[PDB]
Amino acid sequence: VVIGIVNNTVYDPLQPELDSFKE
Amino acid sequence: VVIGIVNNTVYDPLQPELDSFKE
Amino acid sequence: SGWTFGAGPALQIPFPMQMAYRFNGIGVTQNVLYENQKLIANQFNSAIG
Ligand SMILES: *[C@@H]1O[C@H](CO)[C@@H](O[C@@H]2O[C@H](CO)[C@@H](O)[C@H](O)[C@H]2NC(C)=O)[C@H](O)[C@H]1NC(C)=O
Ligand SMILES: *[C@@H]1O[C@H](CO)[C@@H](O[C@@H]2O[C@H](CO)[C@@H](O)[C@H](O)[C@H]2NC(C)=O)[C@H](O)[C@H]1NC(C)=O
Repeated sequence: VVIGIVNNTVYDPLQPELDSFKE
Repeated sequence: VVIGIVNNTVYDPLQPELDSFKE
Repeated sequence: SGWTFGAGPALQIPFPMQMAYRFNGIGVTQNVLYENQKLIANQFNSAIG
């Protein structure tokens, strides 16, 4: 819906921290 | 770089919660 | 004391800490001042001269 929105990715600061300890 | 900074520790509210369930 | 002595009892406060919360009042985070405290003081000392 937003006019002018562009494509990118946001670095979630939890999943790499949450998965590194368990895996 | 900061003038006047002191030494302390910050309590992360995630790691004790993240580790207690798995361990 | 900053702006506090115009609203009640004067409260002591470091000047570099007062300026950090005056930068916070215009739209720049407090980390700007401390990372450039020496440069800003030189700017202020030179400007007032
Ligand atoms: C931004 O990215 C999305 C997703 O990568 C793009 O949506 C795709 O559009 C193509 C062509 O319309 C479809 O074939 C894909 O199936 C779509 N992907 C998804 C996940 O829906 C979108 O086109 C991109 N926009 C811009 C401006 O780059
Ligand atoms: C604040 O803590 C840091 C780290 O605990 C101190 O840095 C240490 O300084 C000594 C002496 O210069 C070194 O031998 C250590 O190797 C340093 N530790 C690290 C992790 O780099 C720092 O000196 C402390 N500052 C104050 C004012 O207490």
